Amino acid sequence: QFNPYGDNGGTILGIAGEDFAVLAGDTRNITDYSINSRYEPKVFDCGDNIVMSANGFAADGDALVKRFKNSVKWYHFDHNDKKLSINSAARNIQHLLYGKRFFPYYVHTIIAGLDEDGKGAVYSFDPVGSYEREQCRAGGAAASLIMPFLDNQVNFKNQYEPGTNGKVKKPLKYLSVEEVIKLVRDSFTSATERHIQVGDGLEILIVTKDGVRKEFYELKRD
Amino acid sequence: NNYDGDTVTFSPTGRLFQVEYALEAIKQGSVTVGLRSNTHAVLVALKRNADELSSYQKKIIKCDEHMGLSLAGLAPDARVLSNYLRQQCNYSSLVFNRKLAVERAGHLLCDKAQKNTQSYGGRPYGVGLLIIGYDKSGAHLLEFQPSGNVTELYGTAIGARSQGAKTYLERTLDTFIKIDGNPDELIKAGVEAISQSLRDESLTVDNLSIAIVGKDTPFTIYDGEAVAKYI
Amino acid sequence: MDIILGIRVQDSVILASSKAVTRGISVLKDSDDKTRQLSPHTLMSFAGEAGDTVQFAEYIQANIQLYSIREDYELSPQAVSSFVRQELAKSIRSRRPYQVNVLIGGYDKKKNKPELYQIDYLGTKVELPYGAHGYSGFYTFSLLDHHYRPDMTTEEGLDLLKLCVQELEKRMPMDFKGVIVKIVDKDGIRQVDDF
Amino acid sequence: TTTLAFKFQHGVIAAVDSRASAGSYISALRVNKVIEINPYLLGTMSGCAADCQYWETLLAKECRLYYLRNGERISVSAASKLLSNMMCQYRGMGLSMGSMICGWDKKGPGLYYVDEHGTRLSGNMFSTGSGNTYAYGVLDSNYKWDLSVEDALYLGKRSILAAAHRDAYSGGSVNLYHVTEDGWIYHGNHDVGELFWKVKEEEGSFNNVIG
Amino acid sequence: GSRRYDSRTTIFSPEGRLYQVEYALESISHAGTAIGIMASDGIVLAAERKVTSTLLEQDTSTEKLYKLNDKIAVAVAGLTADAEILINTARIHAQNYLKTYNEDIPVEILVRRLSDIKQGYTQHGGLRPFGVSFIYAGYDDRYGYQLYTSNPSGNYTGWKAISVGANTSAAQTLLQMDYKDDMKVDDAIELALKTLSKTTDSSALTYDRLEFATIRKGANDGEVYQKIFKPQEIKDILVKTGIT
Amino acid sequence: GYDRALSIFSPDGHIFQVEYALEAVKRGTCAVGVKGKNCVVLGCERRSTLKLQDTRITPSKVSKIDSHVVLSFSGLNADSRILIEKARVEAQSHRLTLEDPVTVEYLTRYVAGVQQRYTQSGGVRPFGVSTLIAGFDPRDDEPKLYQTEPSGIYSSWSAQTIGRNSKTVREFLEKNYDRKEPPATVEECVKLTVRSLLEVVQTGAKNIEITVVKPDSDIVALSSEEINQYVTQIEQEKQE
Amino acid sequence: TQQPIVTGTSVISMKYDNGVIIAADNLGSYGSLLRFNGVERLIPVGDNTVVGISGDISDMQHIERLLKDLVTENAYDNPLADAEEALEPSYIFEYLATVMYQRRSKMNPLWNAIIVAGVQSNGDQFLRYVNLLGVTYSSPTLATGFGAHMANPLLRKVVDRESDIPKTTVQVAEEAIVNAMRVLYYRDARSSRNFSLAIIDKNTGLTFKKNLQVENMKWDFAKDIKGYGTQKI
Amino acid sequence: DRGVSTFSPEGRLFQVEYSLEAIKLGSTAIGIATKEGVVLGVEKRATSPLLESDSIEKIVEIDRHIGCAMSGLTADARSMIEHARTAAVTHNLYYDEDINVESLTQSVCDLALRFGELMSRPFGVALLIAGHDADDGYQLFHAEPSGTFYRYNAKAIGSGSEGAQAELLNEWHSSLTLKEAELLVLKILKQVMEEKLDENNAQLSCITKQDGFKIYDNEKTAELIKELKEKEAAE
Ligand SMILES: *[C@@]([C])([C][O])[C@](*)(=O)[C]([C]C1=[C][C]=[C][C]=[C]1)[N]C(=O)[C]([C]C1=[C][N]C2=C1[C]=[C][C]=[C]2)[N]C(=O)[C]([C])[N]C(=O)C1=C([C])C2=C([C]1)[C]=[C][C]=[C]2
Ligand SMILES: [Mg+2]
Repeated sequence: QFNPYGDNGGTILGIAGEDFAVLAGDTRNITDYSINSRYEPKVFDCGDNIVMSANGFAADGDALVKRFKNSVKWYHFDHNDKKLSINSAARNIQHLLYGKRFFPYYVHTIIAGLDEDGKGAVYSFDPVGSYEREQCRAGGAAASLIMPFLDNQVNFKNQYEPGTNGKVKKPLKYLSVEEVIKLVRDSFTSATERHIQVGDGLEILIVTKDGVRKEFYELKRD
Repeated sequence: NNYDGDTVTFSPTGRLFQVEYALEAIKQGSVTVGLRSNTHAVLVALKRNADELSSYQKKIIKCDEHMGLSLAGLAPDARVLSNYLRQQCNYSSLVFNRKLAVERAGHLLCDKAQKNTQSYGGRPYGVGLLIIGYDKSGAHLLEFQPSGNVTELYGTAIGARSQGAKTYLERTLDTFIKIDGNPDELIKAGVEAISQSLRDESLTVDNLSIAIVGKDTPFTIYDGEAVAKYI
Repeated sequence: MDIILGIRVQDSVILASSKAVTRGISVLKDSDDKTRQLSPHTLMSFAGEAGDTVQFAEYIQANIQLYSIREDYELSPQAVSSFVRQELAKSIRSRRPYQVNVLIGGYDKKKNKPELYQIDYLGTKVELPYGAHGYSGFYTFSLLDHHYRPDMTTEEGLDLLKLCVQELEKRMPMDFKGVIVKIVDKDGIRQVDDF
Repeated sequence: TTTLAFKFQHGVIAAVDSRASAGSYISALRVNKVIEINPYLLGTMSGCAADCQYWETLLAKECRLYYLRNGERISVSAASKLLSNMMCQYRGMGLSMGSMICGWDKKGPGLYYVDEHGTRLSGNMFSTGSGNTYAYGVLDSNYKWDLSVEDALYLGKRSILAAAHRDAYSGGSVNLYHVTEDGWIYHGNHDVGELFWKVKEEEGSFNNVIG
Repeated sequence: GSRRYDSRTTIFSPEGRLYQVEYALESISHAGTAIGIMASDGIVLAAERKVTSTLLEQDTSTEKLYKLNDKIAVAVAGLTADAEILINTARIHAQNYLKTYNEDIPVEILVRRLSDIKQGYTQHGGLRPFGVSFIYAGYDDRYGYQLYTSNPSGNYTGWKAISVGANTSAAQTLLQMDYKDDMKVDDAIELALKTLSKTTDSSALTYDRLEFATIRKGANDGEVYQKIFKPQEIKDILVKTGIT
Repeated sequence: GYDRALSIFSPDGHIFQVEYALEAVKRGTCAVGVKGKNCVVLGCERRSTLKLQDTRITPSKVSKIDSHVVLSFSGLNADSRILIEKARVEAQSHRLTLEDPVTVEYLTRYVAGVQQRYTQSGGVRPFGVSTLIAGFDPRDDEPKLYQTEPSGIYSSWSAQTIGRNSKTVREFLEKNYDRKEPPATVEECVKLTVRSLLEVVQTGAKNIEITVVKPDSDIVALSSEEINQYVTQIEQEKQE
Repeated sequence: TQQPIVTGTSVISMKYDNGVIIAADNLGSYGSLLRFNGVERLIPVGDNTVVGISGDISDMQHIERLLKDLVTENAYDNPLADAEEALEPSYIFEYLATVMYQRRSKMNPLWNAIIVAGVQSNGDQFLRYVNLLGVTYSSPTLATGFGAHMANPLLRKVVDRESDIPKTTVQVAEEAIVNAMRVLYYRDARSSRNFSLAIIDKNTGLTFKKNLQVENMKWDFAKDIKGYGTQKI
Repeated sequence: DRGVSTFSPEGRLFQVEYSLEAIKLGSTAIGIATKEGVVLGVEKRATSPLLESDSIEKIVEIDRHIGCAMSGLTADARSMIEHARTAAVTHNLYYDEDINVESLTQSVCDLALRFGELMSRPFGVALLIAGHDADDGYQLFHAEPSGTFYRYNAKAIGSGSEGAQAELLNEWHSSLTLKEAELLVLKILKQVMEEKLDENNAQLSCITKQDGFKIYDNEKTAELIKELKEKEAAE
């Protein structure tokens, strides 16, 4: 019997800063125990200062991104070159996904950018369109490996202030882009060690008011 | 006379009067000029207002990053035809990862307009279009008529009093074709061309509309204080 | 839903219907009224799959109310029961059938007679002196076979009905949270608020 | 999920948890399971998140159009029915959506339970989700019509807490709403970790747990 | 295109009339007269066949009176072919109702249905209307004995006594004169025939130029019988009433 | 399908088919609507050219759309049945989807929308019918009276008349009906409705039909004798 | 939904400094039966592109006809059909990728794995994969079926990353491809000795080599192997 | 007869031009745009004194940030309004935001030329669409049955349009307040109306960023009418 779905592995990671956002993802593409590509871009600049990644079944992911990029193009045509806000993009993507509620795009999607007040924004989706704005989100194969680390190191969960002994929490001080990129690189290095579908390369897309910037880092190829 | 009731009827001399009447709507429309060099292509359009309280009707429409047009006649028909071009330019990109050739865009418009001239019930399009674009064979300018006839040109003009601008371009042919790597000078030649079609009124800041596309220049429209430089 | 009973006495029809509604392992409601008035002298109780029951009942209600307005006339219980049967018989061969069993209790003003019709989800109609759907009849029909007379009063009908509910409450494993009882006679439809 | 909602003297209380699961994995610590349809209408969410979000967001579109056509706000009864009718179109197609439509209209406060089977029930108290049984225990033994706004808010809060503790698929935080005739009023996000220890000490409950 | 040849059958005149309906009524005015008379104990239907021949097989012929079901019958005035289209539709509606409700269709409901079909042809579809006027004779247990008429406009009305087809103006005046409310079937039979005998364009009214029918509770006990008269039976009633 | 555009604009900006539909309404029998302080009354003319009529079974001029709303009309009788049916279906459809009966304003807006649709749809002609739609909204004691016409426009009226010689009875209503103090009782409301028809009707015998609609689904049709008593009292006061 | 009947095995390919190489054997298998021995599974499109196809042959012949029709259609009203507006490898791939993903979305896939190899207008190497699921990816080396498991490891020793492409000559690349084809003949039970090889170079254009054979095979050591454990004779 | 989508020898669609004549017969509607808001006002024109004038609804809400006035065959406007409301709320569903006034107008105007032998004829009604959005601020559009729409600083449509438009030509300036605009609409309405203007036969409305679209009470308008009379008597 024909199986229309597949699993191309990979892992993605979005973190929202005070006035910036990052969306990262490994560049490895796989089927079963084989490597298709060591460098196959997975995170895309979709225009209007928005970055997007649909991780899981690559065919469905590429189709979704292609369709959303197309939605942005037609938004400009239909609404006098108005900029598509990150909240408006998120709602648009919900409808793209739920339109195939009974034959789902088999992907976990994440977009990142800046809200209309200039603050960093990440939005996270499920395969059938349910979404919400979040501060931190890892998606894909090693999502369960990475998310707890981020609960601990980004939102300071289970961390208290010494001497008080569990009475006073660690205060939620904001993170700089340099600090976030460290947590991203350590997150992927750790995921690469313990997950066979993660490796080869890491590509990070950083979003600020100045635009979209890219950073690439090597990962273990085993 | 007896043979102008619908588009499905030839006259005794082999004329299609409904198509000719649709052609008449273009002559009533405001003037628009098109011209190109080897590097860039430029549209210049005289916008028309209803009165002093009203805005100036937009004339230029973007179809893709590398293609767009200016209109003269029934504006809603231009919206339909430009929407069709947007879809066709987009079908070429999504399916073939290919920017639609300006010549092929003209062929598609011709064939769309033609179907309306041979069938009962419908009507011809009541608008003329000047399509500019930059593709793999350089800069291009097309003139569309709702009879179906599409023509590739160095320069042209359509609308009321368009003959004056068309004569100017016919003289200036050898000069403006050579304006390579100089967008501002090519626009100047277009603004000077459209000026030959003006009477009583002159080019003001909210009157003039300009668009350009080229080698390293996406299709962009200039309105308002952005065209004060060229007045 | 679970249990719906019906009994036709001398001059009225009495319908008793359970109050429970269950989702998963939790009883969400213990005061549900599993019935719709189709016309002033015609009442329909229902039981079957979740959702389908109310949708079907309301759809029937709307159609009879439309007939009443159009003709300025109340359809006989027999006519209504035949309409309902055809809709269920039509439904059973549909893509997704409506899984609903009904009792129709009505008082025919022309003949001056009470009438009770039992119709299952297949479109199986029978006129009866007393009726039930599902497992309800397994416990109650022996009592009704024994005690039922056609010349019974409304009060005797209610007493025989109380005996039926008591037997159900004793020998059924499920808690159906008592019943709402309604009486259909020449004067119309009224609910017995204490049962 | 666990969600609950109940009518009382001073309107209706609505309380939900904030967890989301993908098997044993807790996929979200803080999801919003209440939708603000309009200033006087709320909707709770339980089941498939996508279904809950899509159809209740669409319900809000349809309730807004009602206001534009009629120049009056939609009733809670009508709003619940529009939603139950949406469920009946996708009857058997595999949706999963359990919700309470809470609000205040001309008949006073209203509360309707609606699920994917097209069920539509009116009542004074409801609770949906994997942890509804735990919530019902507290609600049933403590509920009165004569509750004060302060005591009612606490009951809804404490009932979710009970469920969050025992139900593995309920937790994260508690979101409280109070619906009045001037509209709904949000009463905050309450972390269950902190709330548990607080309630344990102040109430003396959860004696078996060590803290 | 095709527009050139469209007569536009469904339009108003400047005066607010429907051309085709008015012209259809003009057609019907040349058709053989049909009369219906309602009595307390039954209904009479009498109708005149149009200029017949001696070689027409009368006993097997039917152009005027048709049976819709056991309780309802109609008299036709206009195009017979058009009438048969409508009659077969009405026969189906009556059976659809019987299947649905397990009761015989009330007369008015059947009449309204046929009249709604006629109406549709005057408002949409661009087709010519049916050039037919019906007299409906029927019985049901709500209103008892009932007479109705419908015409190409799709408008219907109830009557105690009525005529359609030719010379309705003259026929209605004669009926209005001699009709009384306490009248009986045997008296109504006589009135119907006498009216036709005076209004007819023929020289003399004979059995071979008539179709006749009665709907009586003159059936054994509480039930209704339809009687489509045979040629010999029409001959006998003509002698009985003293016309031939 | 038959798609022919029958209702179209003329050079002077008129849709003749819609205007000729109004002429069909002008031909129709007179209908009148008067709302009192706690009621609405609908009066209707019956032309006495048709005797030997069976009044038991003949279609009545006033039609119930629901238990709380009624509809009378002037114009083509066959056309009116189609609007009435559609209205009755929409009334049950509203109860089924929204769980409230239609408001009088909503029902009017629907019927008016149907009439409008038949003025710019292909292959169809406009309804040769104007309607008076009256009743009381659920749990409301304020009277409602609306009018519709072939074009599809509708509006609310304190009192209104349509049909043949409606110009005359409207003239009567305009001088006799006071807005500051409307017919306080049912009697006064019916009396004013009968008086208005007596300007046009001819004989006050079986030519006048009256239907009184009161709040909370209280609708009754007056009989011949009841109306005849109003006719008697009016003329006896007039002899002075 | 179907099952593949007549099938072609591995298609292998790689980039080198001035272009791309692609290869595939000439066998059409019918299950374990080696039915058809003269099947061409590399299909040139113009003089700048070669499409290599594995999987169901009937679907391959269908795709072959779509490409033939694509060339015809591109020439229509196109004075620059053999110049600026000629078909690019990227156009051909995207078309096929669109078709493949549409067909899988209708639950009626073309049961194939396809590699489009070619050189673009600007001289850039093009090498991209697509299959019955509509899944696409690009890499310095690409291979289908068994080739993915056995050829890629060998080809990746020559070009391990992007920076190794300019350092790899056509002689070294062809040598690696030919060795890979030999290894596949040793170890793939649905492979044949006969194969075809195509080189698309930005300077020398399209070179299409037919009737190639696997040679220099090692079998002599087999004579010494006796029994399955304890047997000496 | 002749096609519905036929061109005249001058290059105009007969039916579109004829619908414009129907709009000239309609009751007057005026719109004035300012930096403090956009004002919409209409002539009700009741055919009889028994007609309850408050049921005349010629000013209509499309969304909280968009209002609409009509003139001509007002029955034709109902389907246009329904489409506008649906388009406005549907865009809010898809994009979680208010829709631009221009985009809403463009959606309404797309219906216009969908006629032939789709609906059988063009609409016999013109619309003044007024609203506010964050990108282009306060806006006033004039939507015709031709499918064309012009933006206006001030515009009058209906029977007294050319007389009112000439008056709007002189009176409008870029520094008008909301109060000044209100009186100006009342002034010009009073000038072109047959009957004497009062709170019962004329209606005002406005759209502001803060409060959104509001139809004015008869008591509120009555005061503005009284304020107008006094300031005209002041010189
Ligand atoms: C309980 C917390 C779960 O038992 C409750 O029922 C919630 C309700 C809820 C409502 C709105 C938003 C989120 C949750 N349900 C879920 O958490 C469901 C449970 C479920 C899993 N499979 C399934 C379920 C229910 C019915 C059929 C099948 N969880 C989900 O729907 C899963 C698919 N959701 C996610 O994974 C989400 C992710 C990731 C995510 C979401 C939802 C929202 C925002 C960002 C990311
Ligand atoms: Mg690894």
